Amino acid sequence: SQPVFASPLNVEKRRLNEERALMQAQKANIQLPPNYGDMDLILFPEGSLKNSNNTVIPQSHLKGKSVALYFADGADPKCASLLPFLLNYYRTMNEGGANQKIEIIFVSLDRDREAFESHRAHMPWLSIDLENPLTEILKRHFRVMKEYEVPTYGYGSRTGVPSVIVIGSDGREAQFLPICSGLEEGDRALLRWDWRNTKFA
Amino acid sequence: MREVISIHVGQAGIQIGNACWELFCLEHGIQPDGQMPDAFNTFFSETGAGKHVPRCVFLDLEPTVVDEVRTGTYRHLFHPEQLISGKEDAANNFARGHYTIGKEIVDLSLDRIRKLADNCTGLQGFLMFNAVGGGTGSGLGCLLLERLSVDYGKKSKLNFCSWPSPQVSTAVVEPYNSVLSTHSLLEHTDVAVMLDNEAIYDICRRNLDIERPTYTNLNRLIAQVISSLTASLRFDGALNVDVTEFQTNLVPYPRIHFMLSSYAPIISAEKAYHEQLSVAEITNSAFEPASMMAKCDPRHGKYMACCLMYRGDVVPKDVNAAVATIKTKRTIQFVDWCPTGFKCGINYQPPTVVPGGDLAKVMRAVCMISNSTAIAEVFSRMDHKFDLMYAKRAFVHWYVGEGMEEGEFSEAREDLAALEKDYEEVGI
Amino acid sequence: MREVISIHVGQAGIQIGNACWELFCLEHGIQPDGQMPDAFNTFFSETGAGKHVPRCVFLDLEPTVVDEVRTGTYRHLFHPEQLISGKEDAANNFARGHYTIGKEIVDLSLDRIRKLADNCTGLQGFLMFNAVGGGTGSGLGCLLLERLSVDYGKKSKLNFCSWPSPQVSTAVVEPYNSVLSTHSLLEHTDVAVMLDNEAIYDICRRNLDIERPTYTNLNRLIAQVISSLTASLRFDGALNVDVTEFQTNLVPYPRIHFMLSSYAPIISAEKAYHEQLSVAEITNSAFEPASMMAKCDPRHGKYMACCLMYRGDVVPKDVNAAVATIKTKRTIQFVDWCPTGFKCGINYQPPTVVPGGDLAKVMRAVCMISNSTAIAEVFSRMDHKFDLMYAKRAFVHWYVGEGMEEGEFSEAREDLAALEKDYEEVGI
Amino acid sequence: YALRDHLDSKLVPNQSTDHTNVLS
Amino acid sequence: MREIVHVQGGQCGNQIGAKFWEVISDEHGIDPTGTYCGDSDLQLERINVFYNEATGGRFVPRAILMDLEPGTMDSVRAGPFGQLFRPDNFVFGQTGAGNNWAKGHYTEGAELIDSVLDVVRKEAEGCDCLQGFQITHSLGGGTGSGMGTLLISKVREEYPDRIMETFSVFPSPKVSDTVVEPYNATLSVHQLVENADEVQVIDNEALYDICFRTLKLTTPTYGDLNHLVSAAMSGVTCCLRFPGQLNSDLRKLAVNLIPFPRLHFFLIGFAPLTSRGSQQYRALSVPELTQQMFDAKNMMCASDPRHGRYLTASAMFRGRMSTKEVDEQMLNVQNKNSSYFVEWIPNNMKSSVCDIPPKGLKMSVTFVGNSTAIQEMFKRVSDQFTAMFRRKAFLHWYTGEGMDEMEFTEAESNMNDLVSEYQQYQ
Amino acid sequence: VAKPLPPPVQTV
Amino acid sequence: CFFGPDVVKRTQQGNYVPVRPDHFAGVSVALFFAKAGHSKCAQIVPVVRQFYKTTNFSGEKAVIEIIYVSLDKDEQDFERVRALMPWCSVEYKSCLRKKLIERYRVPNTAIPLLIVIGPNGEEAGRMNFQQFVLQRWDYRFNKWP
Ligand SMILES: Nc1nc2c(ncn2[C@@H]2O[C@H](COP(=O)(O)OP(=O)(O)OP(=O)(O)O)[C@@H](O)[C@H]2O)c(=O)[nH]1
Ligand SMILES: Nc1nc2c(ncn2[C@@H]2O[C@H](COP(=O)(O)OP(=O)(O)OP(=O)(O)O)[C@@H](O)[C@H]2O)c(=O)[nH]1
Ligand SMILES: Nc1nc2c(ncn2[C@@H]2O[C@H](COP(=O)(O)OP(=O)(O)O)[C@@H](O)[C@H]2O)c(=O)[nH]1
Ligand SMILES: [Mg+2]
Ligand SMILES: [Mg+2]
Repeated sequence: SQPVFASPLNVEKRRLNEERALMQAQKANIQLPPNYGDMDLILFPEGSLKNSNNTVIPQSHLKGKSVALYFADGADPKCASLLPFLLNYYRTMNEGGANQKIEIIFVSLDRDREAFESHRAHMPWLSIDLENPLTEILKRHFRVMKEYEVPTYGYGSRTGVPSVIVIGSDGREAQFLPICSGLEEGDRALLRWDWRNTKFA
Repeated sequence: MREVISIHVGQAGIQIGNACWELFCLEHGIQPDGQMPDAFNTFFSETGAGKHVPRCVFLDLEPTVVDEVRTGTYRHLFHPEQLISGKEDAANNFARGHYTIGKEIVDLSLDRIRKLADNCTGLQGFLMFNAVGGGTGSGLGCLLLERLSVDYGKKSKLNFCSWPSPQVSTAVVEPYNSVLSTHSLLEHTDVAVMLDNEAIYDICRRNLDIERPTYTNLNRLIAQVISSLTASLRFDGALNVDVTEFQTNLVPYPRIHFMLSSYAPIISAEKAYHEQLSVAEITNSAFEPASMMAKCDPRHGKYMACCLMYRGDVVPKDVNAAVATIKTKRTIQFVDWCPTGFKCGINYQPPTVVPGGDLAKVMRAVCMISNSTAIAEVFSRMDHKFDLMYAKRAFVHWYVGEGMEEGEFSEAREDLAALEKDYEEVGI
Repeated sequence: MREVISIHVGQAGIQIGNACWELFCLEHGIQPDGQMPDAFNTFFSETGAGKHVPRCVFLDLEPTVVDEVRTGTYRHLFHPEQLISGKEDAANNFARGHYTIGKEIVDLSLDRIRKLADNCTGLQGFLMFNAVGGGTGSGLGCLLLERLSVDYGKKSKLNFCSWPSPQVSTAVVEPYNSVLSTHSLLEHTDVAVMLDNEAIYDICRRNLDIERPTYTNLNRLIAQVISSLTASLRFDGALNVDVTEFQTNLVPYPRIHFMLSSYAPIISAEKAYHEQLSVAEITNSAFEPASMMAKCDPRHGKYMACCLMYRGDVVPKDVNAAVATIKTKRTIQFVDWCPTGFKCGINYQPPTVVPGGDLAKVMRAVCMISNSTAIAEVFSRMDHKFDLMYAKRAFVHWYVGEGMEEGEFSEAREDLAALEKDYEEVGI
Repeated sequence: YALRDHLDSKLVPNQSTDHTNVLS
Repeated sequence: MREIVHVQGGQCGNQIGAKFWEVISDEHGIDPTGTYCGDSDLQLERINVFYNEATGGRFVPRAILMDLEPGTMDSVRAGPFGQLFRPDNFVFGQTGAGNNWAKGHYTEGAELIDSVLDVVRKEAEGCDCLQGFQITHSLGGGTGSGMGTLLISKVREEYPDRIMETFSVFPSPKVSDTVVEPYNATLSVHQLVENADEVQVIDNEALYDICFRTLKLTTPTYGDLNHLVSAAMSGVTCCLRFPGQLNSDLRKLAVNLIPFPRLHFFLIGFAPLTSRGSQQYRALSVPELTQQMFDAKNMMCASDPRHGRYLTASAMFRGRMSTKEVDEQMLNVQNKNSSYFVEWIPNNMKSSVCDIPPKGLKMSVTFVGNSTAIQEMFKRVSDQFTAMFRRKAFLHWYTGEGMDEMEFTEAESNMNDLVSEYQQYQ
Repeated sequence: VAKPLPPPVQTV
Repeated sequence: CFFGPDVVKRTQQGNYVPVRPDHFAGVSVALFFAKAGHSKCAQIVPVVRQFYKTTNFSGEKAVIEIIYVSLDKDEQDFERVRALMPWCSVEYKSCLRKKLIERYRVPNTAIPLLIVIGPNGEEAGRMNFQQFVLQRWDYRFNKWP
């Protein structure tokens, strides 16, 4: 149910693990349909997150890190103003201390492939390659739509480009960082991060 | 069994109760419909097979904020005949909320709360949430209080009203409604907290940053205050102070019950975590003149009675030391005939934090209610702005043209004048 | 194997038993086709290979509602000549129901009553369902009840009449139909119950939020009342009442057998599960004049004897506390010669909820059938309609043409008149 | 939750269980 | 709940209102064929404020159309968003109001009155309630000024508790057509003070001045005239149609904007009104909406509020903005230039916040302010009335159709009481 | 029309 | 096996999936008959949609489920309204939809309509919309085994 039902991630999650639940029940009293605590999912696939030098890493590498997706566009002036401040925040948070606290997962709303790497090369944190379905699955799941071209299921869109947004463990939503929202603090709600409260596990 | 009835009225009543009841849902551990996936029995009533329907009787005269509760995510939470929406608004007018669009909706509000009072074993308090500068929050606030006092007279009642503010208004007929709501605040109610709207704008400015907070953030800080206030009834604890103990210790004399409020762990996560939250500094911020939500600086007032409701892992050893340095502070002066009055209570259950909100996870808390005589000036700035328009009878043709008689203005004016001399004589 | 035979007469009777046998089939797990996937031997009879034909008879002079069952989903449930259809109607005429046409269908009717009583092994009574506002419920029911009292004199004759409304009419000649029918159900029935239509409209509106009820909405509430009457005759449990003690414990004098009715867990899924339902408040709602299934406001007059039949999870301790709170309040004023007038039945089976209709799984239930001296107002709105009609001798030319010489209008008027003074001296 | 009435003293009270250099 | 019924009157009233039912139908998402395509519940939760239901799911506007001349009835029906209207709401004559005020109020418009009150009655009586009646008309003409206010008087008799929201087009100061502008104007504002409520002000030279400077239309149209008024329609009736944080129905506007009963003349205005050249360069925030909406180059009345003083003002914010960010902007604009706010009413402004923005824009505000400066307009109506009446001009129509020169001179005498009353309240 | 039969009440 | 093959479609973006056979355990099922381009369907769909989300994803167990059956005349129109309805639907080319309509007596103004159904497959509650009425049906009615 978190954050919204109308989302490919949530519907495939409930389909897969609920099929798993009645596979277990056919093999063997369990409650139907299963509970929110019962449904569990691996969120990103094996070929999802790539660092600089383009080495793909598994999901378990994000253990113990406050992780946030970042929906961004190369040609967008909000993203152009946002990117140096977010680089400085990533700088300071990951360099001051003995641990790497924050980690950022990038999703692009760019026009095409060349724009995707021209925006990607400026950035050091992990990302999803645009060609796989995971980019559109994530932006449809979290409702980050630049301009309404794909019909929604009744939810008014929260935020378009840009959006840094912290992610929980099981695909849930912890909180939204208010850069372009009803609160509207671009470049200074980036410090509203809760890096030891929100932890990926 | 202990229990309490919430009697929200007005769009301020609905919206403050919206933040106050989502907090009670997450605190007790009930999901938005009815279930846990024995402290619930003071704000909810058991259905016998699941559902925890609340004890709220949410009232308004229009279907624009009631219907968004009716179609929101809490649709199967409230009993639908407790959400009572009228047909036409009072429109910032005390005369329509008391006479015109009147008795046809307050008689249906009464048998719902009669059934609530019957389906509860030993009743303790009546929490009223309203805005007194408006329409239904003042007029239906007064009709439903005159009727509540004459049949339910033995039990107490707590009017947490949104008192009109000096500078920020969002209304211009605002000085009439609250002067005429003084009857529902002076001789027909028990303890009452004057919570303002830009006093709470400042406490989230200084401490939470928040460049532009809406009403949703404001109703959640009021929800924190109300939560910790009736927290002692809900959970266990050390030495407790309950609703009947509020009036026996805060109220000195029968008419003085106009009160301030100051929660003070209102800290965001970035500010708080570079900071220790021990009970010494949270009670200096509790007595700090800007952290109180009314704008009346108590340094030019005089405290008469202070009840402090601490929450979290507050041992009684350090709260006696924390109030001890409050003695030594000269800027917090007290009245001479109440030397000993500090009534403190400690809950164990640390404050639950609303997800996606603005309070950080804090292990300690304190909410202070005070009887400072500075509250007289909260009535005097409204006395000035009532006299300015009434001097040439402005706006009163639509105060007498629908059932109210002229001359109720003048005796309500005399009630504020007698109130100001009442707070003058109680000090000296 | 205790059991009853239900005789449905008139168009109201066909549709009442239409939803009533829907409820009885759904209660005992019987398909519309008559099969199964000792309680069933009260309303259904085994016919070999797992077949349960009902124990009713449908009777009407017009062949437009009974053959309308012959081509329905329950067409292969009832016996083919159990559904007896006339050829010409009575057309709102007591004279055409009782004197002309008439007897041609009656001698075939008791051919099926006698044949149905052959399989009876301890028959306990008859349940007539008819309208006294029409012609084939009034005239045919008068000659039917008189002839059954000749054949089976000692058997119970539970008589469920839909008496005409004070305002709702659907005709104009119902003052003639029911008053001429009064001489039938006043000395040929054993317990008559009045089921006024507009009162059942108001319970479907005030409680169910259904502001547009149709006839099958009313008929399901009638089926829910009758199912609770005969619940003790099929399902076992706590302190029981049967039909034989139902007459003796509610009928003080043989001349007085008119009765009221109210079933009051009556609520749809909007409010049912949010509201806490228990024996204290469902009994208090049953005695409430707004839940009463006739326009027979019981503040008038005295009560005489009330039967409270509860089906579901009721223990015998809290039924006695519920009855005790009825004694204490002053609005329910009893008669001086019946101190201990209260007969309680408690079953174990909860109310069988019909799909589609606006009923919930209320685990408890109440089924009031209460006698009162307020029944005189049901017949005192009747007599001024009869007097204004018969003052100048109008609409009687239809009656006198088809039998019915002049004078049955006058003796029926003084018979119902003496019924009013009968209720007057029984009071004080 | 009895976390005010912590037993910090045994039956007999005996209060419960819980830089310098070298100039040799 | 909250039924508002449009009572469209005059030539100008029917194209002002045809664009009203073009922007309200766009905001609630209705095709001209009568179906819905918006896929949202919040769109379809206050349809009954302006749309009665009809069989087969088709909505109809609660809109009585009214003229004496069927040419502009044909234009409304033929145009887009025009075949949604009920055909017996088309109550029209065949003679034509020839810009004569007597011709609407005391002759032929008055025999069509019994037909137009019939269709007003049928769409008002059968309901649960109605908040008020909406009326657009064309003071200075024949129809909207003429029998148009006769329908105002008779509705005032039938329902003397409901609010009369009247969007009236006063005559232009600079230049206009229709030589008998002064004769229609004063005689109509005779009865718009006592069988009346909020009488808000709209002017043609005024609205022209927005679409030359504020919007830079090189070739403006009368459709652009009706569209700016139609944007102000949605702003003034927004909390009756969409939820907010501080809801304010249309009667709540009146109670905190009228100090004395005849003081009911309101400047209307819309913001943001940005040109295409400046579309992407400017920003959209509450300080910019406030600076634009108090800007006298934006007001839809040609009266300049700096030559006066705001008695009381009100605002209709609509968007995802902060209720805080509104209310120190109201405080700041009250404190900088306090010379244009009265001293005898403290804190001269109401603010309302609707959660739901207008169609398109992220945020928008509508200004309804009772400035006393409107006597620039009223003395302009007076001083041209004195010129024509003192030398008995054009009166052989106004007295030959069934009046006398008593009604003219006491319409003038009522009129001078109005300019006097605003004067000491300043 | 034909209706779903209720589930059987298991003995308690 | 009642429905039988893949014909019961579960929504999914990127690829198209059938909902599994015994998904319907412990849930209450309503057939939603609609047709695109109908004026009434245009408001019945969002109300039952908001009700669908609000009722179904408050409780941790899924409580309601809606099966969409359509009287469309165009497969592309059916696709663009199936992409607008968030609940389970049925295939356009499948004849199970024709069987359901012909069984349940849906005319080709009674549209749109609800029929909540029981575990075996018969009618348990009929709900039209021809004119606050949607709250009448309860999710705890058709508890399925
Ligand atoms: N604390 C708080 N105060 C509010 C809120 N909303 C409005 N108010 C205050 O309420 C005052 C006006 O009363 P309203 O609540 O808006 O209206 P009402 O009480 O329902 O009475 P009506 O005029 O009949 O609608 C405003 O001046 C605001 O200061 C809110 O969400 N929280
Ligand atoms: N409660 C209830 N009353 C009904 C129903 N059908 C008919 N009635 C009552 O019947 C009256 C109409 O006369 P009928 O009973 O139909 O006439 P009849 O007894 O069949 O005799 P005929 O006139 O020959 O058809 C109305 O006043 C209703 O009160 C029903 O289904 N339920
Ligand atoms: N904005 C606008 N103004 C108009 C329209 N038609 C007329 N007017 C103005 O209204 C004034 C008088 O209107 P007129 O047509 O003569 O009277 P009517 O037939 O009753 O409306 C004139 O000064 C016109 O400038 C219109 O369609 N739109
Ligand atoms: Mg209100
Ligand atoms: Mg008959």
